[PDB]
Amino acid sequence: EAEAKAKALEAQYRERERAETEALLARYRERAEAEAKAVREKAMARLDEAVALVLKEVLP
Amino acid sequence: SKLEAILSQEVEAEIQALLQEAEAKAEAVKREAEEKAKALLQARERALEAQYRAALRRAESA
Repeated sequence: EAEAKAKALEAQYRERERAETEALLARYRERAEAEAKAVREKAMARLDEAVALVLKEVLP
Repeated sequence: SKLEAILSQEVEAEIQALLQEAEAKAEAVKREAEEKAKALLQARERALEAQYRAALRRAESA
């Protein structure tokens, strides 16, 4: 029964581990998509300026 | 008669000594188990938790 009880632990140990680690991914990924967007968004506004600047070096 | 009475007198206390030895021999079997079962299961609790958390941690590292 010291083996048995521990067997009963194991289930949960794999399950809870699975469920959470798998869940952690959801949280990260779906936040990754978002955070990726937010550096795009910072640029969007002040973006034009970049083109303008870059264009200016190349032009003469 | 009394002669064989001494033969009696010898046996009865021995019956009790078989028992006293015996009593200790059941109890010890019982107690060998008590510590052993408790002590492995602790280790297997331990082990299972760590073998979980460090994965989730490493997952956090992802």
